[PDB]
Amino acid sequence: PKMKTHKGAKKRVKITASGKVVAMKTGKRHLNWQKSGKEIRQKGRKFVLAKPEAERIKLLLPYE
Amino acid sequence: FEGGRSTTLMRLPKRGMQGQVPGEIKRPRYQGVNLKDLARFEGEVTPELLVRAGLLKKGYRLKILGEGEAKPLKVVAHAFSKSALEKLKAAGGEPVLLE
Amino acid sequence: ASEVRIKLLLECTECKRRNYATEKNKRNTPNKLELRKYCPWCRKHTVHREVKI
RNA sequence: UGAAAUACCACCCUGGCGCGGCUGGGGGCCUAACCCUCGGAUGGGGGGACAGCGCUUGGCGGGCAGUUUGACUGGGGCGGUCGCCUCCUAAAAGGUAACGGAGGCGCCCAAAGGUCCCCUCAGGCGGGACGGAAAUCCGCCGGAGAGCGCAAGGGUAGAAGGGGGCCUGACUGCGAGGCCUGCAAGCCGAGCAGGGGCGAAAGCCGGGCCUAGUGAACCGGUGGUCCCGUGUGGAAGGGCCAU
RNA sequence: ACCCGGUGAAAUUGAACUGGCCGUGAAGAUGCGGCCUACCCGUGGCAGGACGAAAAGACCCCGUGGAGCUUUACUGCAGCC
RNA sequence: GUGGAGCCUGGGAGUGAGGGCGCGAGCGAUAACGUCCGCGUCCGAGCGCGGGAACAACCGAGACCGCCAGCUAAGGCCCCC
RNA sequence: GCUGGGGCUAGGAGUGAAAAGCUAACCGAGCCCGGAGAUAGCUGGUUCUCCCCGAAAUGACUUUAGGGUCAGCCUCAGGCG
RNA sequence: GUAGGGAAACCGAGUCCGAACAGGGCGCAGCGGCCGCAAAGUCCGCGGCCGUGGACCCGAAACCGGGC
RNA sequence: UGGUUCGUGGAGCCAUGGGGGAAUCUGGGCGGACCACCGCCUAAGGCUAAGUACUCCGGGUGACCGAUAGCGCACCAGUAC
RNA sequence: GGGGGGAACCUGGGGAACUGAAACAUCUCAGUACCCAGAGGAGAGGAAAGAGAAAUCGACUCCCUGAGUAGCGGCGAGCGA
Ligand SMILES: *C(=O)[C@H](CCSC)NC=O
Ligand SMILES: [Mg+2]
Ligand SMILES: [Mg+2]
Ligand SMILES: [Mg+2]
Ligand SMILES: [Mg+2]
Ligand SMILES: [Mg+2]
Ligand SMILES: [Mg+2]
Ligand SMILES: [Mg+2]
Ligand SMILES: [Mg+2]
Ligand SMILES: [Mg+2]
Ligand SMILES: [Mg+2]
Ligand SMILES: [Mg+2]
Ligand SMILES: [Mg+2]
Ligand SMILES: [Mg+2]
Ligand SMILES: [Mg+2]
Ligand SMILES: [Mg+2]
Ligand SMILES: [Mg+2]
Ligand SMILES: [Mg+2]
Ligand SMILES: [Mg+2]
Ligand SMILES: [Mg+2]
Ligand SMILES: [Mg+2]
Ligand SMILES: [Mg+2]
Ligand SMILES: [Mg+2]
Ligand SMILES: [Mg+2]
Ligand SMILES: [Mg+2]
Ligand SMILES: [Mg+2]
Ligand SMILES: [Mg+2]
Ligand SMILES: [Mg+2]
Ligand SMILES: [Mg+2]
Ligand SMILES: [Mg+2]
Ligand SMILES: [Mg+2]
Ligand SMILES: [Mg+2]
Ligand SMILES: [Mg+2]
Ligand SMILES: [Mg+2]
Ligand SMILES: [Mg+2]
Ligand SMILES: [Mg+2]
Ligand SMILES: [Mg+2]
Ligand SMILES: [Mg+2]
Ligand SMILES: [Mg+2]
Ligand SMILES: [Mg+2]
Ligand SMILES: [Mg+2]
Ligand SMILES: [Mg+2]
Ligand SMILES: [Mg+2]
Ligand SMILES: [Mg+2]
Ligand SMILES: [Mg+2]
Ligand SMILES: [Mg+2]
Ligand SMILES: [Mg+2]
Ligand SMILES: [Mg+2]
Ligand SMILES: [Mg+2]
Ligand SMILES: [Mg+2]
Ligand SMILES: [Mg+2]
Ligand SMILES: [Mg+2]
Ligand SMILES: [Mg+2]
Ligand SMILES: [Mg+2]
Ligand SMILES: [Mg+2]
Ligand SMILES: [Mg+2]
Ligand SMILES: [Mg+2]
Ligand SMILES: [Mg+2]
Ligand SMILES: [Mg+2]
Ligand SMILES: [Mg+2]
Ligand SMILES: [Mg+2]
Ligand SMILES: [Mg+2]
Ligand SMILES: [Mg+2]
Ligand SMILES: [Mg+2]
Ligand SMILES: [Mg+2]
Ligand SMILES: [Mg+2]
Ligand SMILES: [Mg+2]
Ligand SMILES: [Mg+2]
Ligand SMILES: [Mg+2]
Ligand SMILES: [Mg+2]
Ligand SMILES: [Mg+2]
Ligand SMILES: [Mg+2]
Ligand SMILES: [Mg+2]
Ligand SMILES: [Mg+2]
Ligand SMILES: [Mg+2]
Ligand SMILES: [Mg+2]
Ligand SMILES: [Mg+2]
Ligand SMILES: [Mg+2]
Ligand SMILES: [Mg+2]
Ligand SMILES: [Mg+2]
Ligand SMILES: [Mg+2]
Ligand SMILES: [Mg+2]
Ligand SMILES: [Mg+2]
Ligand SMILES: [Mg+2]
Ligand SMILES: [Mg+2]
Ligand SMILES: [Mg+2]
Ligand SMILES: [Mg+2]
Ligand SMILES: [Mg+2]
Ligand SMILES: [Mg+2]
Ligand SMILES: [Mg+2]
Ligand SMILES: [Mg+2]
Ligand SMILES: [Mg+2]
Ligand SMILES: [Mg+2]
Ligand SMILES: [Mg+2]
Ligand SMILES: [Mg+2]
Ligand SMILES: [Mg+2]
Ligand SMILES: [Mg+2]
Ligand SMILES: [Mg+2]
Ligand SMILES: [Mg+2]
Ligand SMILES: [Mg+2]
Ligand SMILES: [Mg+2]
Ligand SMILES: [Mg+2]
Ligand SMILES: [Mg+2]
Ligand SMILES: [Mg+2]
Ligand SMILES: [Mg+2]
Ligand SMILES: [Mg+2]
Ligand SMILES: [Mg+2]
Ligand SMILES: [Mg+2]
Ligand SMILES: [Mg+2]
Ligand SMILES: [Mg+2]
Ligand SMILES: [Mg+2]
Ligand SMILES: [Mg+2]
Ligand SMILES: [Mg+2]
Ligand SMILES: [Mg+2]
Ligand SMILES: [Mg+2]
Ligand SMILES: [Mg+2]
Ligand SMILES: [Mg+2]
Ligand SMILES: [Mg+2]
Ligand SMILES: [Mg+2]
Ligand SMILES: [Mg+2]
Ligand SMILES: [Mg+2]
Ligand SMILES: [Mg+2]
Ligand SMILES: [Mg+2]
Ligand SMILES: [Mg+2]
Ligand SMILES: [Mg+2]
Ligand SMILES: [Mg+2]
Ligand SMILES: [Mg+2]
Ligand SMILES: [Mg+2]
Ligand SMILES: [Mg+2]
Ligand SMILES: [Mg+2]
Ligand SMILES: [Mg+2]
Ligand SMILES: [Mg+2]
Ligand SMILES: [Mg+2]
Ligand SMILES: [Mg+2]
Ligand SMILES: [Mg+2]
Ligand SMILES: [Mg+2]
Ligand SMILES: [Mg+2]
Ligand SMILES: [Mg+2]
Ligand SMILES: [Mg+2]
Ligand SMILES: [Mg+2]
Ligand SMILES: [Mg+2]
Ligand SMILES: [Mg+2]
Ligand SMILES: [Mg+2]
Ligand SMILES: [Mg+2]
Ligand SMILES: [Mg+2]
Ligand SMILES: [Mg+2]
Ligand SMILES: [Mg+2]
Ligand SMILES: [Mg+2]
Ligand SMILES: [Mg+2]
Ligand SMILES: [Mg+2]
Ligand SMILES: [Mg+2]
Ligand SMILES: [Mg+2]
Ligand SMILES: [Mg+2]
Ligand SMILES: [Mg+2]
Ligand SMILES: [Mg+2]
Ligand SMILES: [Mg+2]
Ligand SMILES: [Mg+2]
Ligand SMILES: [Mg+2]
Ligand SMILES: [Mg+2]
Ligand SMILES: [Mg+2]
Ligand SMILES: [Mg+2]
Ligand SMILES: [Mg+2]
Ligand SMILES: [Mg+2]
Ligand SMILES: [Mg+2]
Ligand SMILES: [Mg+2]
Ligand SMILES: [Mg+2]
Ligand SMILES: [Mg+2]
Ligand SMILES: [Mg+2]
Ligand SMILES: [Mg+2]
Ligand SMILES: [Mg+2]
Ligand SMILES: [Mg+2]
Ligand SMILES: [Mg+2]
Ligand SMILES: [Mg+2]
Ligand SMILES: [Mg+2]
Ligand SMILES: [Mg+2]
Ligand SMILES: [Mg+2]
Ligand SMILES: [Mg+2]
Ligand SMILES: [Mg+2]
Ligand SMILES: [Mg+2]
Ligand SMILES: [Mg+2]
Ligand SMILES: [Mg+2]
Ligand SMILES: [Mg+2]
Ligand SMILES: [Mg+2]
Ligand SMILES: [Mg+2]
Ligand SMILES: [Mg+2]
Ligand SMILES: [Mg+2]
Ligand SMILES: [Mg+2]
Ligand SMILES: [Mg+2]
Ligand SMILES: [Mg+2]
Ligand SMILES: [Mg+2]
Ligand SMILES: [Mg+2]
Ligand SMILES: [Mg+2]
Ligand SMILES: [Mg+2]
Ligand SMILES: [Mg+2]
Ligand SMILES: [Mg+2]
Ligand SMILES: [Mg+2]
Ligand SMILES: [Mg+2]
Ligand SMILES: [Mg+2]
Ligand SMILES: [Mg+2]
Ligand SMILES: [Mg+2]
Ligand SMILES: [Mg+2]
Ligand SMILES: [Mg+2]
Ligand SMILES: [Mg+2]
Ligand SMILES: [Mg+2]
Ligand SMILES: [Mg+2]
Ligand SMILES: [Mg+2]
Ligand SMILES: [Mg+2]
Ligand SMILES: [Mg+2]
Ligand SMILES: [Mg+2]
Ligand SMILES: [Mg+2]
Ligand SMILES: [Mg+2]
Ligand SMILES: [Mg+2]
Ligand SMILES: [Mg+2]
Ligand SMILES: [Mg+2]
Ligand SMILES: [Mg+2]
Ligand SMILES: [Mg+2]
Ligand SMILES: [Mg+2]
Ligand SMILES: [Mg+2]
Ligand SMILES: [Mg+2]
Ligand SMILES: [Mg+2]
Ligand SMILES: [Mg+2]
Ligand SMILES: [Mg+2]
Ligand SMILES: [Mg+2]
Ligand SMILES: [Mg+2]
Ligand SMILES: [Mg+2]
Ligand SMILES: [Mg+2]
Ligand SMILES: [Mg+2]
Ligand SMILES: [Mg+2]
Ligand SMILES: [Mg+2]
Ligand SMILES: [Mg+2]
Ligand SMILES: [Mg+2]
Ligand SMILES: [Mg+2]
Ligand SMILES: [Mg+2]
Ligand SMILES: [Mg+2]
Ligand SMILES: [Mg+2]
Ligand SMILES: [Mg+2]
Ligand SMILES: [Mg+2]
Ligand SMILES: [Mg+2]
Ligand SMILES: [Mg+2]
Ligand SMILES: [Mg+2]
Ligand SMILES: [Mg+2]
Ligand SMILES: [Mg+2]
Ligand SMILES: [Mg+2]
Ligand SMILES: [Mg+2]
Ligand SMILES: [Mg+2]
Ligand SMILES: [Mg+2]
Ligand SMILES: [Mg+2]
Ligand SMILES: [Mg+2]
Ligand SMILES: [Mg+2]
Ligand SMILES: [Mg+2]
Ligand SMILES: [Mg+2]
Ligand SMILES: [Mg+2]
Ligand SMILES: [Mg+2]
Ligand SMILES: [Mg+2]
Ligand SMILES: [Mg+2]
Ligand SMILES: [Mg+2]
Ligand SMILES: [Mg+2]
Ligand SMILES: [Mg+2]
Ligand SMILES: [Mg+2]
Ligand SMILES: [Mg+2]
Ligand SMILES: [Mg+2]
Ligand SMILES: [Mg+2]
Ligand SMILES: [Mg+2]
Ligand SMILES: [Mg+2]
Ligand SMILES: [Mg+2]
Ligand SMILES: [Mg+2]
Ligand SMILES: [Mg+2]
Ligand SMILES: [Mg+2]
Ligand SMILES: [Mg+2]
Ligand SMILES: [Mg+2]
Ligand SMILES: [Mg+2]
Ligand SMILES: [Mg+2]
Ligand SMILES: [Mg+2]
Ligand SMILES: [Mg+2]
Ligand SMILES: [Mg+2]
Ligand SMILES: [Mg+2]
Ligand SMILES: [Mg+2]
Ligand SMILES: [Mg+2]
Ligand SMILES: [Mg+2]
Ligand SMILES: [Mg+2]
Ligand SMILES: [Mg+2]
Ligand SMILES: [Zn+2]
Repeated sequence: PKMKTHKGAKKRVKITASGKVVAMKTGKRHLNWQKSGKEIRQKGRKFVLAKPEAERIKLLLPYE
Repeated sequence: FEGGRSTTLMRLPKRGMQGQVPGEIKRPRYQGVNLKDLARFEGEVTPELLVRAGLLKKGYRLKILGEGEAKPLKVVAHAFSKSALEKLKAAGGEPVLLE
Repeated sequence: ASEVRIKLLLECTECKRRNYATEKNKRNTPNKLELRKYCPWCRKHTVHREVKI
């Protein structure tokens, strides 16, 4: 039958208009007290998944 | 799957409202049509007409956006961008907001 | 960090918001920390005081 | 003479009982529910509102049930090991294995951080009360063999070492460009703005001479924000920022 | 058991025109090299070899395989309080 | 330097047990057809061909097909040859 | 004590002067049909022809180590030159 | 498919972070003579491969249900 | 406790084993905790064609099989054994 | 009047496990397999104490779509209006 959307990816990830995949930087969930402002600040942005991992994720989002 | 290790996906963090029961909040929705997509119309454009012509989708309110040049039309839309209001006004157009 | 070297927050003493996380050694520095720090809400340098993390 | 004047009145604090209310406990008896019994049964005897049984609470519980009980490995077990840092092995770029040779980390510092100003070591010989191999003082020599919190290595006095003054940049919002790299991470970073510290100024400052001092995501806590709020206003609950 | 008359199986079997030594070869060769030896075909016997047959090693290890069993492993359930 | 070179985007893989040799080291015993890395090579997949008596990886050499034609390579040229 | 006939107790159950013995010729959990084409990261097996190219047995991570994901290396199409 | 950015309210060829007119992330864009071809995109066919199913075929030891 | 997409979640709704236990429209249930406001509906009795499913049975038709195929059975087959 | 039978189909009462989660317990498989009761040519359902945002619709059943959406989820595998 039809493919089911992987909800774990749908909740972590966005397919941009040109077909890239963007996610939030890992590493600022906790243990932050001794991380510089530069580290906290830069981990607060979105990044672009490397191409091999982006193709696999996009396959899990067939009806976006 | 990645051979047993935590996967590339499951190591990225979740973000944003995911919702909860009883589900999606019913609220009005807007689709944007640009002035360029209006040059094929003479006289009066309405949500009815644009929904017919394959431009505007059913169950969506109509918002006029500003990409393109404005033609002196009587355009009846639920909403207008600032640029769409300037361009259409400064061209003999008749913006008719509504609800 | 340890049991004697604790983590802490600096709260802006004017608008009461915690702006910084840092550490001290509460055996060497028992007094609450007081440090002028730039507050992003007050948009000026302000006295900041140690509160509990 | 009082900290506190005494009569009466009053609202009350610590208690004490008398009545009334709702409550909850124990004890004694009863018989009629329920249970057992009686050749006799709308009855008699016994137990008795307990026991049994229903719903619910917590507990003991291999009697039984489903399962888990890691890997590397000169076979497996036993032993050892598992992430991170330094040196060697490593064949003068980078990288590079073995249960190869050696060590260390899982912290610490409110100054051991910023800046400005000033100072220069270890050791040796000679001189000097207590005073010594070595305390503090004087002279001469002494480029770094000292020191730099802790392993090692690199680095270093034309300071990163020692002292002092004022300070909190151990910033907020960003970040050109790179290093490294399968991913994800890790690392360095000029410059722009905000509001600052030091300096006459040039300028420096987004912790610490540097490389260990660490933990993705899920789940939840707390402080903000006031973004969503299931007919509507609220609220419950989420989101976002910080931790 | 053997010979003659009668009846007449079997496991096994890549095909075979299937010797010895000393070597070589995946390390124990009828089958490769070199040499030696050997006319063709059976019958009765013996078991050294064909790493002879049989049984996808029971030992051993491996599989995030199974099952029996145990307990102060985990988590439940009957039962009992 | 025009090569079954290179770069970019995308479709399809397979492989993730290697092994011998030479040189450089470690481990081992200046042992192993030992073990572990580094550079290279060959076998793997060239168990096709010549040489090395025989013989994956040593020497010679990269087999499109045919020829009762010629030159060479290693290695050979007394006989088996 | 042995024995005939007539009976009763069975699958996590019976029965057992106890061997995990026996319960219809293999019982640490009978047999039959069903769930069912269970699952098997294991072993085996996988069928016409010709032509071109042509690997890998490494790195990282992995309850991983004879299994995977990504990278490396092979191939094809389009592009660049 | 014709619009994206943002957790979202929302704005929109932009948008988000931000105090910013800062910087950055993610977005935005026909050849030849108005005729003609071509092109977003989309539909159908074909082919490779992937997901879900036993999913290349054969094979356990076992687990469970109902009976015998 | 079950049902629902809802696995305790902010957990309503529908159903109900246990305890407590109403009112008759100015009564009552619902709109996802709850409260207000605004609306929707009338529980605790019953029945009700059609459109839907299936194929023992009959017929029609196949880019369905053609005796190892097609049903297990073309045949005296759920038979022999 | 009932009883018993009927290939599948149907409703109700009960209700597994392998398996999947590359281990496993919540979760999955699945209210499936199977047992039982009952019904009929169908069976169930059915005339709002409905839906849910439209000042809207108007019994129930069945197909398409809405939609792998909303949501649910060791927020895992997956489940799914
Ligand atoms: C060792 O003695 C072994 C025993 C087999 S049965 C325990 N023999 C062969 O392997
Ligand atoms: Mg499905
Ligand atoms: Mg998720
Ligand atoms: Mg997103
Ligand atoms: Mg956070
Ligand atoms: Mg912390
Ligand atoms: Mg630090
Ligand atoms: Mg900082
Ligand atoms: Mg950083
Ligand atoms: Mg920030
Ligand atoms: Mg896709
Ligand atoms: Mg897809
Ligand atoms: Mg869609
Ligand atoms: Mg792991
Ligand atoms: Mg969503
Ligand atoms: Mg901080
Ligand atoms: Mg401190
Ligand atoms: Mg802010
Ligand atoms: Mg504190
Ligand atoms: Mg009494
Ligand atoms: Mg009594
Ligand atoms: Mg009496
Ligand atoms: Mg009595
Ligand atoms: Mg009495
Ligand atoms: Mg009596
Ligand atoms: Mg009596
Ligand atoms: Mg009595
Ligand atoms: Mg009682
Ligand atoms: Mg109770
Ligand atoms: Mg209990
Ligand atoms: Mg126990
Ligand atoms: Mg057990
Ligand atoms: Mg017990
Ligand atoms: Mg047992
Ligand atoms: Mg475990
Ligand atoms: Mg384990
Ligand atoms: Mg092991
Ligand atoms: Mg091993
Ligand atoms: Mg050993
Ligand atoms: Mg070894
Ligand atoms: Mg050995
Ligand atoms: Mg061995
Ligand atoms: Mg051990
Ligand atoms: Mg590891
Ligand atoms: Mg570590
Ligand atoms: Mg080197
Ligand atoms: Mg070195
Ligand atoms: Mg490099
Ligand atoms: Mg290796
Ligand atoms: Mg050393
Ligand atoms: Mg450490
Ligand atoms: Mg201080
Ligand atoms: Mg001296
Ligand atoms: Mg002296
Ligand atoms: Mg002295
Ligand atoms: Mg030194
Ligand atoms: Mg020291
Ligand atoms: Mg030390
Ligand atoms: Mg000082
Ligand atoms: Mg100072
Ligand atoms: Mg001052
Ligand atoms: Mg500050
Ligand atoms: Mg960069
Ligand atoms: Mg990277
Ligand atoms: Mg680091
Ligand atoms: Mg400035
Ligand atoms: Mg300044
Ligand atoms: Mg000044
Ligand atoms: Mg200045
Ligand atoms: Mg800077
Ligand atoms: Mg600094
Ligand atoms: Mg310093
Ligand atoms: Mg985390
Ligand atoms: Mg999880
Ligand atoms: Mg959370
Ligand atoms: Mg809060
Ligand atoms: Mg609001
Ligand atoms: Mg509301
Ligand atoms: Mg109000
Ligand atoms: Mg509001
Ligand atoms: Mg919140
Ligand atoms: Mg909040
Ligand atoms: Mg004779
Ligand atoms: Mg005869
Ligand atoms: Mg005969
Ligand atoms: Mg025979
Ligand atoms: Mg033959
Ligand atoms: Mg022959
Ligand atoms: Mg012969
Ligand atoms: Mg012979
Ligand atoms: Mg012979
Ligand atoms: Mg040998
Ligand atoms: Mg031999
Ligand atoms: Mg011979
Ligand atoms: Mg021969
Ligand atoms: Mg030969
Ligand atoms: Mg021969
Ligand atoms: Mg011979
Ligand atoms: Mg010979
Ligand atoms: Mg001889
Ligand atoms: Mg004879
Ligand atoms: Mg003979
Ligand atoms: Mg004989
Ligand atoms: Mg013999
Ligand atoms: Mg014999
Ligand atoms: Mg023999
Ligand atoms: Mg053999
Ligand atoms: Mg033998
Ligand atoms: Mg044999
Ligand atoms: Mg054999
Ligand atoms: Mg077998
Ligand atoms: Mg075997
Ligand atoms: Mg066997
Ligand atoms: Mg045994
Ligand atoms: Mg054994
Ligand atoms: Mg073994
Ligand atoms: Mg085993
Ligand atoms: Mg494994
Ligand atoms: Mg096992
Ligand atoms: Mg078991
Ligand atoms: Mg069992
Ligand atoms: Mg039970
Ligand atoms: Mg070319
Ligand atoms: Mg090539
Ligand atoms: Mg090529
Ligand atoms: Mg190539
Ligand atoms: Mg390429
Ligand atoms: Mg490519
Ligand atoms: Mg292909
Ligand atoms: Mg293929
Ligand atoms: Mg492979
Ligand atoms: Mg491997
Ligand atoms: Mg190797
Ligand atoms: Mg190789
Ligand atoms: Mg190896
Ligand atoms: Mg070798
Ligand atoms: Mg060899
Ligand atoms: Mg060698
Ligand atoms: Mg040589
Ligand atoms: Mg070495
Ligand atoms: Mg020797
Ligand atoms: Mg070897
Ligand atoms: Mg050797
Ligand atoms: Mg060696
Ligand atoms: Mg090699
Ligand atoms: Mg091979
Ligand atoms: Mg060759
Ligand atoms: Mg060869
Ligand atoms: Mg060969
Ligand atoms: Mg070969
Ligand atoms: Mg050969
Ligand atoms: Mg040959
Ligand atoms: Mg040769
Ligand atoms: Mg030869
Ligand atoms: Mg030779
Ligand atoms: Mg050879
Ligand atoms: Mg060679
Ligand atoms: Mg040579
Ligand atoms: Mg050739
Ligand atoms: Mg050629
Ligand atoms: Mg010649
Ligand atoms: Mg020559
Ligand atoms: Mg010769
Ligand atoms: Mg000769
Ligand atoms: Mg000869
Ligand atoms: Mg000869
Ligand atoms: Mg000759
Ligand atoms: Mg008897
Ligand atoms: Mg008898
Ligand atoms: Mg008998
Ligand atoms: Mg009998
Ligand atoms: Mg019995
Ligand atoms: Mg029985
Ligand atoms: Mg059993
Ligand atoms: Mg059974
Ligand atoms: Mg028993
Ligand atoms: Mg007996
Ligand atoms: Mg039997
Ligand atoms: Mg039998
Ligand atoms: Mg028996
Ligand atoms: Mg037995
Ligand atoms: Mg036995
Ligand atoms: Mg069993
Ligand atoms: Mg069993
Ligand atoms: Mg069995
Ligand atoms: Mg039996
Ligand atoms: Mg039987
Ligand atoms: Mg059956
Ligand atoms: Mg069945
Ligand atoms: Mg199944
Ligand atoms: Mg199957
Ligand atoms: Mg099977
Ligand atoms: Mg299994
Ligand atoms: Mg397997
Ligand atoms: Mg087989
Ligand atoms: Mg095969
Ligand atoms: Mg080709
Ligand atoms: Mg080729
Ligand atoms: Mg390997
Ligand atoms: Mg490789
Ligand atoms: Mg490897
Ligand atoms: Mg393993
Ligand atoms: Mg292994
Ligand atoms: Mg293993
Ligand atoms: Mg094998
Ligand atoms: Mg395997
Ligand atoms: Mg691959
Ligand atoms: Mg290449
Ligand atoms: Mg490619
Ligand atoms: Mg090309
Ligand atoms: Mg969006
Ligand atoms: Mg803002
Ligand atoms: Mg901007
Ligand atoms: Mg921008
Ligand atoms: Mg841009
Ligand atoms: Mg087309
Ligand atoms: Mg594919
Ligand atoms: Mg299937
Ligand atoms: Mg299968
Ligand atoms: Mg398939
Ligand atoms: Mg089981
Ligand atoms: Mg089991
Ligand atoms: Mg049974
Ligand atoms: Mg029976
Ligand atoms: Mg519920
Ligand atoms: Mg449910
Ligand atoms: Mg539930
Ligand atoms: Mg609910
Ligand atoms: Mg309500
Ligand atoms: Mg209710
Ligand atoms: Mg009830
Ligand atoms: Mg009313
Ligand atoms: Mg009322
Ligand atoms: Mg109700
Ligand atoms: Mg309602
Ligand atoms: Mg509501
Ligand atoms: Mg209603
Ligand atoms: Mg009604
Ligand atoms: Mg009703
Ligand atoms: Mg009816
Ligand atoms: Mg009907
Ligand atoms: Mg049908
Ligand atoms: Mg028919
Ligand atoms: Mg017919
Ligand atoms: Mg035919
Ligand atoms: Mg026949
Ligand atoms: Mg037949
Ligand atoms: Mg025939
Ligand atoms: Mg046939
Ligand atoms: Mg038939
Ligand atoms: Mg047949
Ligand atoms: Mg028939
Ligand atoms: Mg017959
Ligand atoms: Mg009956
Ligand atoms: Mg009937
Ligand atoms: Mg049914
Ligand atoms: Mg049912
Ligand atoms: Mg049922
Ligand atoms: Mg059961
Ligand atoms: Mg299960
Ligand atoms: Mg299981
Ligand atoms: Mg499955
Ligand atoms: Mg599993
Ligand atoms: Mg599995
Ligand atoms: Mg298992
Ligand atoms: Mg399971
Ligand atoms: Mg479950
Ligand atoms: Mg299933
Ligand atoms: Mg279920
Ligand atoms: Mg009908
Ligand atoms: Mg009907
Ligand atoms: Mg009515
Ligand atoms: Mg309706
Ligand atoms: Mg109406
Ligand atoms: Mg009505
Ligand atoms: Mg849609
Ligand atoms: Mg599921
Ligand atoms: Mg669900
Ligand atoms: Mg569910
Ligand atoms: Mg379900
Ligand atoms: Mg439903
Ligand atoms: Zn403030």
